[PDB]
Amino acid sequence: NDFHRDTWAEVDLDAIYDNVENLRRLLPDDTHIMAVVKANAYGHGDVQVARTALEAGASRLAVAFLDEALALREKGIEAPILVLGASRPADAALAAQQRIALTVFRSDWLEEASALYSGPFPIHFHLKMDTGMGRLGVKDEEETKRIVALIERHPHFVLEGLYTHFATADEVNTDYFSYQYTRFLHMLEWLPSRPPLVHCANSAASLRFPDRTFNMVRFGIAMYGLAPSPGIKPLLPYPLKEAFSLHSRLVHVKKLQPGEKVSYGATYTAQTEEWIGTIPIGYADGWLRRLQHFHVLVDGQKAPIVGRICMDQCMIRLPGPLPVGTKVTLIGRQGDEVISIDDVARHLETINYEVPCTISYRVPRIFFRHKRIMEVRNAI
Amino acid sequence: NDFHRDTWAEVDLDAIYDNVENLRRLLPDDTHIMAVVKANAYGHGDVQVARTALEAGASRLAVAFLDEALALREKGIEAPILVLGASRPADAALAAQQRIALTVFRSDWLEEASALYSGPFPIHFHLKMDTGMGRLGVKDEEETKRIVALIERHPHFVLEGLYTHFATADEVNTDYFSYQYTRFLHMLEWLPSRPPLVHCANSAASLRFPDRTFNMVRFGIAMYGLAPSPGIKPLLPYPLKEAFSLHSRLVHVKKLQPGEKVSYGATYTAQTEEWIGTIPIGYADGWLRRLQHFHVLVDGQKAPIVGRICMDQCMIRLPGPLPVGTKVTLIGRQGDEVISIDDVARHLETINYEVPCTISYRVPRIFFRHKRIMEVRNAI
Ligand SMILES: Cc1ncc(COP(=O)(O)O)c(/C=N/[C@H](C)P(=O)(O)O)c1O
Ligand SMILES: Cc1ncc(COP(=O)(O)O)c(/C=N/[C@H](C)P(=O)(O)O)c1O
Repeated sequence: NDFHRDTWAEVDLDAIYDNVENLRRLLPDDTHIMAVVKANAYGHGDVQVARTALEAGASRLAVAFLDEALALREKGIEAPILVLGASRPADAALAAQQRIALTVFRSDWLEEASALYSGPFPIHFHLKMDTGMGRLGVKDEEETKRIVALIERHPHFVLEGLYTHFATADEVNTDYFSYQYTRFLHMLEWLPSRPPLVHCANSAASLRFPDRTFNMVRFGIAMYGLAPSPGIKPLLPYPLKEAFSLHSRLVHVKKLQPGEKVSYGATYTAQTEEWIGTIPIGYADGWLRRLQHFHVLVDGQKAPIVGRICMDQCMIRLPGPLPVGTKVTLIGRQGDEVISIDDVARHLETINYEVPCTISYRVPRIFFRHKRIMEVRNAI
Repeated sequence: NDFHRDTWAEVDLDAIYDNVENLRRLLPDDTHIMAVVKANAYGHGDVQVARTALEAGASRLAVAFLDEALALREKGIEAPILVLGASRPADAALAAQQRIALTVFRSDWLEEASALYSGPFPIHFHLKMDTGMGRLGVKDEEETKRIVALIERHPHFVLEGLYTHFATADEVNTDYFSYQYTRFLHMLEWLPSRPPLVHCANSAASLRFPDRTFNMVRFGIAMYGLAPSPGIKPLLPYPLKEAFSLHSRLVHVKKLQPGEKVSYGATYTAQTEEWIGTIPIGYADGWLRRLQHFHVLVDGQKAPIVGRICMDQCMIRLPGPLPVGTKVTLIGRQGDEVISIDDVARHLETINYEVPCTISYRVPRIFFRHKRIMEVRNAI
């Protein structure tokens, strides 16, 4: 694959392999690892990360909705995939044919699907309980038993799993976590029998309480080398390796005289004779306007973004005359300086999760494996 | 195509047609309209908008970088295309061969392109001047003459046009605007002969001063039915039709009891007996976390987004117990109420330009033309 703009993101698959393999070591051998690669693998490349995670010890994959699961199938992934979110009852037949497990949390969904499907492929369901997150999931005993009954009666409906999700597993204080875990324990007792897969842990819960994961963990954010939250950074068992980095290059360099203005609204004014550089990355690339008071790295040094950020490009103050084509690092390391996703996240006033997901389709992903380029993925 | 999740964007091509046709009527017969279609047509869909704009009176298209132009060419667009940003000297042959015009602003670029390209296709260049935007462009007299000379000197290099871009055309205060306009008229005198295409106006300048735009207008934001700024709004010659809308559907509804918490960090607590709905859209779709206290439309009413916004889902407080499947409008009209892109931008503390651009590849675009569904574009 090829690209024609000097702006690209690099995904270190070696880092991903290490993050997942260290988990495989940490957890009891009888506990499976389900790698969650929804949202195009948190913006890292769905199939590339999936292949890698499976190599390091993961046995299943998780995605947000049906289209994401179907896309993985079309790209050659044959491992089991669980759809974590909602789906259309009418699509049960397509999920069954492609061997995609579904999440179920209401009986009227199953009523509707029983009438539209009748073999020959079995559909594997994972019953979702709401133990305190308030998103999706059952909350009553009568509804839980109704769902199980409706699944029990249809010869092609199978209950493969049962799970819940934590809302504060990344908080040092474990009060709410404890309530949720205990509630899950109580709700499990409402089932006539234990299905083969019982899961509840995300990255934070599995890294902190490996022994309280039952038989399968849904490993996300940490797989990409990002800490669930800064609070538990010191509580992590093994060092995480960040996999994402973003780069660009100077396409224009010029010296301004005192008084000249830069960018939209003419917000910035040079005061001395200064060198301004232009890089081909803007907010349509996910480098949002709120980042106008942040900085990038040029020739091992910090350089401030100057003026307002544009849709496809932005300006920065240079230390002096640098050659056109000089590499600029938005996220990553250059010399002794470094800009991590958490730094960007702080500035955007969000969590690290949102940063790589916002780096758009417009930006090419270059995959590294064994310290060498494996492939380039240019969405457009 | 088709999608398997109930979240989708709607693009009204009839609105886009009208926005362009009105300008076509407002402008002189000699003046061309170059529809700016970069960033996937501001998140609206590149081919669909490019095609509609051409039908409405536009004669040319403008893109941000080479990959965007090649993408249009591969989807059957055969109209002229100008790359507004930078490109590599080594890609000049690719651009020539695909009939793509390139922006030039440095003499060393040409010196390099000359050594690499010898023929046989002619490459049309548009000389960018920097009048006070500080982004891209030539600033001095002898740099301009050196570029012109290098072009004149090459048998396959053609200077088809030259242009500038205004930094404050949307500002009521026209003082910096007139400075740039004056600077441009002056820099035009460094050229021996006035090229066939001279352009300078974006949506703001073309709609405000349609006669002082020379023979080509670069039309962007206004084509999508969005005002360049809130201040310019009552100065525009005709009403703009908003073309982008965003919808989803309730995939879960539940009644929470007081004290119960919702979403990450359990930052929302139900105080009364509230019905809570879960919709399948989140920050990985461009519906950023910052929109947490924003109001969406459900059954003709404003309903607040309660608790933290997740990667693929978020929660809202319902007026009452509505059935699963109920349409929720994030951007658009629901009977009596309307949420415009300007409303979302206000909450995100940004400009309308950024909003549709951020709605990701994950969200399908449904196109309407002649009041009928025309096409469904699903990126994954
Ligand atoms: C049901 C489920 N299991 C596992 C994970 C993996 O969690 P993590 O990346 O912290 O290890 C997630 C992540 N989701 C995002 C965090 P969101 O809720 O925003 O869709 C999840 O929703
Ligand atoms: C050179 C050039 N000409 C024309 C336009 C059309 O402008 P408009 O949408 O106001 O009609 C733009 C838009 N670009 C965004 C405004 P950015 O500069 O942020 O990439 C442009 O960059």
